[PDB]
Amino acid sequence: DPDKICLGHHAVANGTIVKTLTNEQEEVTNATETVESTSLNRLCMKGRNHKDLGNCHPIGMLIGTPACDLHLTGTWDTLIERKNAIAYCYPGATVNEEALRQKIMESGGISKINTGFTYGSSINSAGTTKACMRNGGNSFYAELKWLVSKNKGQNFPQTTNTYRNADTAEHLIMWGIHHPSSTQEKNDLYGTQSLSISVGSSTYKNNFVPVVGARPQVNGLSSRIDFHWTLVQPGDKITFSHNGGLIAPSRVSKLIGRGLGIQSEAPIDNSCESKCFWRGGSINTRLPFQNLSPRTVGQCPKYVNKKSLMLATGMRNVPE
Amino acid sequence: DPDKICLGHHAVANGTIVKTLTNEQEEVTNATETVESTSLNRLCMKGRNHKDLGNCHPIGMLIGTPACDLHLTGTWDTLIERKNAIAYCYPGATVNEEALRQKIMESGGISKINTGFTYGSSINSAGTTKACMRNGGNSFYAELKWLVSKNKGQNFPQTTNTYRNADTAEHLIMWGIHHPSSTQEKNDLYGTQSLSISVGSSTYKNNFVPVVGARPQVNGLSSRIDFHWTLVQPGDKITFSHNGGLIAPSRVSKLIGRGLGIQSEAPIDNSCESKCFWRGGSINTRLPFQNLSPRTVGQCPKYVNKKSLMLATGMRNVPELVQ
Amino acid sequence: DPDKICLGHHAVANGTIVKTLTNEQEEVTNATETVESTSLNRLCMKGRNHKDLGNCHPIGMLIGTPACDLHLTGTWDTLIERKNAIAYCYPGATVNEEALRQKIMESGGISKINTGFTYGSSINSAGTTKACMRNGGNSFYAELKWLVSKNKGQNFPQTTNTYRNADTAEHLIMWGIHHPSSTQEKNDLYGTQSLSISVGSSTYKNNFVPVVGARPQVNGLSSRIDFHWTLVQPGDKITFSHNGGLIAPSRVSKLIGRGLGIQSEAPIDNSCESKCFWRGGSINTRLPFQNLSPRTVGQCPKYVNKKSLMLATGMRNVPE
Amino acid sequence: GLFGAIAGFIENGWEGMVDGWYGFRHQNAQGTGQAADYKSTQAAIDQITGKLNRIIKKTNTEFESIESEFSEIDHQIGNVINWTKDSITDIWTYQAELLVAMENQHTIDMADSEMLNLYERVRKQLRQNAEEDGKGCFEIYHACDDSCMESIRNNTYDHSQYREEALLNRLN
Amino acid sequence: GLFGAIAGFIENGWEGMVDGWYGFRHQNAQGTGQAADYKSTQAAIDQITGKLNRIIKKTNTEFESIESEFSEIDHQIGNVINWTKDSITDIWTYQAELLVAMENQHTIDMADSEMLNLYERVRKQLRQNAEEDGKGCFEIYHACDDSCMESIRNNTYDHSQYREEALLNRLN
Amino acid sequence: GLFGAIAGFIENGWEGMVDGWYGFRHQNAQGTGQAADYKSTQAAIDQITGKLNRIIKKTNTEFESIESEFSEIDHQIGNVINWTKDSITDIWTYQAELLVAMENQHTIDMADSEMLNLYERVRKQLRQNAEEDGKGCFEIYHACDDSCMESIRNNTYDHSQYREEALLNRLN
Ligand SMILES: CC(=O)N[C@@H]1[C@@H](O)[C@H](O[C@@H]2O[C@H](CO)[C@H](O)[C@H](O[C@]3(C(=O)O)C[C@H](O)[C@@H](NC(C)=O)[C@H]([C@H](O)[C@H](O)CO)O3)[C@H]2O)[C@@H](CO)O[C@H]1O
Ligand SMILES: CC(=O)N[C@@H]1[C@@H](O)[C@H](O[C@@H]2O[C@H](CO)[C@H](O)[C@H](O[C@]3(C(=O)O)C[C@H](O)[C@@H](NC(C)=O)[C@H]([C@H](O)[C@H](O)CO)O3)[C@H]2O)[C@@H](CO)O[C@H]1O
Ligand SMILES: CC(=O)N[C@@H]1[C@@H](O)[C@H](O[C@@H]2O[C@H](CO)[C@H](O)[C@H](O[C@]3(C(=O)O)C[C@H](O)[C@@H](NC(C)=O)[C@H]([C@H](O)[C@H](O)CO)O3)[C@H]2O)[C@@H](CO)O[C@H]1O
Ligand SMILES: *[C@@H]1O[C@H](CO)[C@@H](O[C@@H]2O[C@H](CO)[C@@H](O)[C@H](O)[C@H]2NC(C)=O)[C@H](O)[C@H]1NC(C)=O
Ligand SMILES: *[C@@H]1O[C@H](CO)[C@@H](O)[C@H](O)[C@H]1NC(C)=O
Ligand SMILES: *[C@@H]1O[C@H](CO)[C@@H](O)[C@H](O)[C@H]1NC(C)=O
Ligand SMILES: *[C@@H]1O[C@H](CO)[C@@H](O)[C@H](O)[C@H]1NC(C)=O
Ligand SMILES: *[C@@H]1O[C@H](CO)[C@@H](O)[C@H](O)[C@H]1NC(C)=O
Ligand SMILES: *[C@@H]1O[C@H](CO)[C@@H](O)[C@H](O)[C@H]1NC(C)=O
Ligand SMILES: [Ca+2]
Ligand SMILES: [Ca+2]
Ligand SMILES: [Ca+2]
Repeated sequence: DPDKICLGHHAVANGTIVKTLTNEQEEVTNATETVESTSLNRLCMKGRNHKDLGNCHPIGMLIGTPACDLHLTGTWDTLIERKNAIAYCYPGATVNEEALRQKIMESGGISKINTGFTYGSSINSAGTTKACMRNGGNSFYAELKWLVSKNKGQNFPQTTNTYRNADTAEHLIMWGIHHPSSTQEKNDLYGTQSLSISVGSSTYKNNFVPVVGARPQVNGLSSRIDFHWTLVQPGDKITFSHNGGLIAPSRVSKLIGRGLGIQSEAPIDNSCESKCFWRGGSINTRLPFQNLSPRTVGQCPKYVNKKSLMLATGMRNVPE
Repeated sequence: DPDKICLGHHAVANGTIVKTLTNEQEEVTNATETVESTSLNRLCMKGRNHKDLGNCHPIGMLIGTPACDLHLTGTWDTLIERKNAIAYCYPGATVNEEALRQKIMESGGISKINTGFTYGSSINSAGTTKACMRNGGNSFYAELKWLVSKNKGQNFPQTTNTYRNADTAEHLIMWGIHHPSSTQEKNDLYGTQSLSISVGSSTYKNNFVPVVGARPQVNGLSSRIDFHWTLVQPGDKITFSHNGGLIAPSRVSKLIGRGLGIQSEAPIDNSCESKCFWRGGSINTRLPFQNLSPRTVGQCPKYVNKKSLMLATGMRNVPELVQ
Repeated sequence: DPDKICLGHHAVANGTIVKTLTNEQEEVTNATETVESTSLNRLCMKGRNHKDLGNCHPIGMLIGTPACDLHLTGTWDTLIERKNAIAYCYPGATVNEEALRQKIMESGGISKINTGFTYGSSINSAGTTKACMRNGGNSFYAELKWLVSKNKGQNFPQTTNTYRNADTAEHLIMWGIHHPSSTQEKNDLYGTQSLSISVGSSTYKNNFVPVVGARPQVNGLSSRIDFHWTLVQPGDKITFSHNGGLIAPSRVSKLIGRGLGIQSEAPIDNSCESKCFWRGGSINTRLPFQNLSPRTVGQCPKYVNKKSLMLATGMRNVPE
Repeated sequence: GLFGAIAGFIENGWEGMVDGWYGFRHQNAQGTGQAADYKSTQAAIDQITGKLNRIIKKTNTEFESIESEFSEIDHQIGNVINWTKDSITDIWTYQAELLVAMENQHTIDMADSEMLNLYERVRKQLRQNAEEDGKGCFEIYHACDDSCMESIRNNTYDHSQYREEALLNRLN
Repeated sequence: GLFGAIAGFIENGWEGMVDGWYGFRHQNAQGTGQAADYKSTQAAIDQITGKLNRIIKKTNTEFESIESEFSEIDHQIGNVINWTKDSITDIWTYQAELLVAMENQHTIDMADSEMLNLYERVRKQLRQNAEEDGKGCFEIYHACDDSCMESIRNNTYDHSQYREEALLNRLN
Repeated sequence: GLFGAIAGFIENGWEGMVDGWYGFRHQNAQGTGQAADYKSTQAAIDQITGKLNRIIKKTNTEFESIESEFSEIDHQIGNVINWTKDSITDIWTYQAELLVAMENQHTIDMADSEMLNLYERVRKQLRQNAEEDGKGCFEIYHACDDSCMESIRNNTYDHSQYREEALLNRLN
């Protein structure tokens, strides 16, 4: 008999399932994802003065490995490190290696300054090796010099070299200690004398002795060249005294500014931007969470142990 | 005149207090605890191939201390360490001791492989001591050998020993460096010559030198033997070039799989099961939180600085009036 | 026509904006701040037995630098360190420097115990230096003794000194190693013989060799005195075997109880009370959050990256 | 509370009702009686069951020991671990207190709403044959026997059957 | 639900209503019809848009690497990093699950309330000219053509214009 | 809002009401009145005070320094500390933003519910002696003097006293 007006709400055929405080299987008219599952398989470097190191290891930039010849100097806001990158052509290792790598990966460029070190007539300062090839010929670490006695068997003379930091900023200096394979090798290069290498500044000092010892060959070489480093402050001097065994620096490094070190396996792309990176590439999502990797760098969504979290963007779905 | 129908809700005489956003003393019909207080003072090890070490300390398993003779080799999913566990019979310590201990407590077994170091007729390999007793007599660390000169006073000849890893996985190798109590004691074993122990590998290098010096007695001995260690990779070797002072390994170790390390004083109980452990036993609760200890291991409830947190499982309790 | 009764709610002219779940510009009748923005530029020390070290560095308390003469012993629940605090009058440094500083700043006092170290007629134990001035005259670290040969040029004798801890608490023992500027100096003080210093207890052992080497002058001195330390347990002994180079302890230290270490530049104030401190002052607030600094000590509000967070203390303000 | 029924216009709960959370009491010419409502009770219990299933659990993440019980560790690394653990513990203590406080408020207000929803469906069903007394009861203006009272509880009460009689009693 | 309208006294939603979230269906001598309510629809959409602006974002804190991808590090420091990262991940996983669960509950109940608020404003509009049927409809006791129905939707219905006719038809 | 009263069917608030949060205005033969409701006002205030007691506080945990202000600590551990602190800062920033947003929503809706519960309490009291005008007022269909108005505010208004007079005026 009477006229009527009915009130209602919309609905859909296929609803989306979401979770609430009280219900794990709650159907709603629409929902949207909050955990990012997918990544771009690229390092997105638009709006960034970047540097892809290739097969050059960050430490190789400072000592000057053949692989790092294009990366001895420069400026950048982002530095990309790659897998199986070469730091040392000659067998050996750097003492306090990981901290040095982290310092370089936090920097925004490298300048190089000459030490100015010179050597007497009885020293040969241009010693080379088969392990460090350059231009199809024998060579050595570009920023260092292998000092040996010019006449084979003669005693390496007592030499004292001092580098002064004339800059207003902090400088980084590296050197190496040759540890020979045999006792005869040691006598041919440096002499029968007992070897000793002292290094000293206002903020650092240490002593080093070459050690003759048999050990397994790496690329046909049982000898080693281990590296050491320190920071030389503005105005301060650092003094090397040595009578054979020092791998002396021809140049020192200055780490300039700040930058974002990335370790990744993904190729560069300059057509698009990103603020979040990982091993597999870039994460350009607007979502607050991600499940790709717990290891990321930059401004990133927070990693969560969840495949999906649907956020409801609609009422309960109650279909006809 | 009119008939009546009333709606209502249930209640109880004495309810339970809970906290809300707006009220600390809110009464409800029932509630349930979310913070676990109690704990079984026992190690619940059902469905677990466990290993109670007792007096043996994890590092002692690698070097072969008298207390760790039964626990030299084995496999497990859970390794248990106790208080005052003996690692070193002879006085000394290991460099990066905690890193090594955590590696062993993370593993699920140890296998032993012989080094195959033979020494010439001017070397005394079976060097025992009073500190490391075995079967009512003087002995040494079972996985190592104390190398000294045959002739007292004469120099220790510069012998070389190399071990190649011919296995698919990494091999952990340990050695010791003796530090004599005096120059009299140093000259008897190794001689008047200058000592130098240089270990060499493809991925490791270090130089060691013995240290003569006056020290107080620990277990009646002023001298010490410090231990050092590294990982020998697959298809790789490690060379020991030494002239006295080096305590050479007769065997090396291999850490198998993974397992859960528990440092606790409480005894084993095989009838119960649990996934969370602490110093004073196991936590078998289903609840999200606990206030027993912040130091726990395994799949655990999260620690909170709270005695109680009651979650309401019912409506406000509005009881009937009382006279 | 009929009589009526109207329900309503209050409103205000001065509304306040707050953020809700659904709306970022929601107006309410009243609101209150949850993030503290302002700081008292002072250290609030009411109810605290405190020690302001001034220009004395915590490590200087143990070795006895001139600036630390009035802070050699004491008790406290709060210890305050300042910028550019003097630890070493003579050039050098301590091995495990930060770990030692953190131990002292965690303590609630220092007590000094005599070592009882005596030396023979051929040793001069009253070595002093112009680097460590005290009342306008040459002096030395108060808790240590610079040992040299009485006759200049002669060999320093093979000396043995042993300290026994008679106390029921652990004792902190410090010593130094002198590293000469040149060989001529080294010979004058300790003789031409080869120098060797060995320290040994139940829980600790080490060997130290004095190093003559070329290095720049700090405060006119190319020499260095480096320090080392360890904990001697109750009943245990510590023995020093040496023949030139040792800077031996005349007293050892005992850290007593617990305390709160603060590093700050702000002036002291004894009228104000606090439980939270930072570089620039104190945080007395009752609020749960603060945006002053991420580095704080004590019972503090949690740091947040937000200028303001207004908590509504009233309904929606609907004016007119 | 939020919906005004429990600890509101309904003066107090019934301690005698022990076979349900919500229910009916009636008075007619034949007698008195009590009967719990199944649907509203089960809706309240099912929602609370969902909270317990969601809240009463732990993470699957296996943590290892980073602090040694029976030996000392490096001083600086021990300070960092102590700072981190206390910071993490402050977060979980805060989150636990916020969780349970938030859940208790909602559980209370949810149960309040189910009381109101039962009151509302009965009101709409009775239509013009009853009036609200303000204390959670309906004064029905016709002879409503036990079968009529059952039809209110079982939701089969047809208002048009009793409408003529009820409006005459209401107008008077 | 908390407010009793959606998944409650309104039996189901309307799949045919594609032009809005909430709306009206009517019937009279002229025939049936349908129309969406813009005000209540926009009220719900604005609140969900507000949630998305707050939730769909990340922090602007620049994080650096503490775990090396292509090389090893000390075992002790690595265990502390692993413990800290897994503890932080447990917090964020938990916080994400709680946020979404809490927000989903509020979104559902918010939408439920907007339906109820619309229903309530129509009831008070009609005043004594209509009665509730229990299923979300109002039986209007007078001739209400397309213009009369439009005025109820437009919030311009004058109850006093039809009051006399409606009160007579209700009392019968 | 959730309950539909504040910023809803009640058009706006009263700046002239300085003695309470909620209240009454009336008009009768005797005069124009205004009065605050103490019970609903205090209920709202107590609930907000309870939040302030809960939220405005800090933890009892003693935190020591792990970062030197005036000297440089080791590089690797410094990065771990920087990472850990920035992660903890992101959690607390998020927790604080969520807390205040959640509580502000609940405070606004709680206040809205107290307005509705008072309005509903008055509606059920008046029974058939008044009608709702849509704007949050009740048109009372009998002479309701100052004592009568006070009885409505006091919650002791007896509808039966005026029922006969009121029904005659409503039907006209
Ligand atoms: C039969 C056998 O296995 N003999 C090895 C013998 O090969 C090896 O000698 C070294 O072999 C390598 C690889 O063939 C190089 O030829 C070494 O020569 C150089 C080098 O290129 O590295 C020549 C170079 O001019 C030298 N440079 C300087 C500055 O002195 C260096 C240098 O002396 C050494 O690298 C120092 O360690 O060597 C050649 O010496 C020997 C030694 O490893 O071992 C036999 O068993
Ligand atoms: C009456 C008298 O004074 N007799 C001494 C006699 O004490 C001394 O014997 C040595 O004393 C030292 C210091 O007390 C050790 O106790 C020596 O014991 C052992 C040990 O058990 O540790 C014996 C063991 O066979 C030795 N092992 C090896 C491989 O050489 C070790 C080892 O030398 C040291 O531990 C190295 O630090 O010591 C004990 O022999 C003798 C010594 O010549 O002289 C008498 O006159
Ligand atoms: C031209 C030049 O630069 N020459 C320096 C020369 O100055 C320097 O001599 C030292 O100079 C300092 C001044 O800064 C002091 O005068 C040194 O004397 C004392 C001292 O006060 O420190 C005297 C003191 O009695 C000595 N104490 C003891 C226990 O021996 C000490 C001590 O020998 C030294 O501190 C140890 O290094 O020195 C004065 O020697 C020399 C030496 O650094 O170097 C020239 O190049
Ligand atoms: C940890 O973070 C702090 C603060 O961001 C870093 O200290 C800053 O270092 C830069 C140089 O890179 C200076 O310009 C600032 O003045 C420093 N600020 C403060 C407050 O100290 C610190 O370098 C970081 N640690 C590491 C190991 O990178
Ligand atoms: C569902 O919600 C999302 C929120 O991101 C929105 O983009 C989309 O337009 C909504 N509607 C439909 C029909 O997908
Ligand atoms: C709380 O309520 C019941 C009834 O009192 C009690 O038996 C039980 O322990 C609790 N029930 C649940 C489901 O937590
Ligand atoms: C606003 O809220 C604060 C904090 O609770 C309170 O102290 C103050 O009295 C309130 N202001 C007014 C004007 O009511
Ligand atoms: C860390 O906390 C434990 C337990 O409170 C304490 O014993 C220890 O001294 C603390 N570590 C440091 C380095 O202070
Ligand atoms: C940290 O976790 C990863 C998980 O893949 C593991 O590979 C690594 O060994 C762990 N670090 C340590 C020190 O155990
Ligand atoms: Ca501490
Ligand atoms: Ca691990
Ligand atoms: Ca950094």
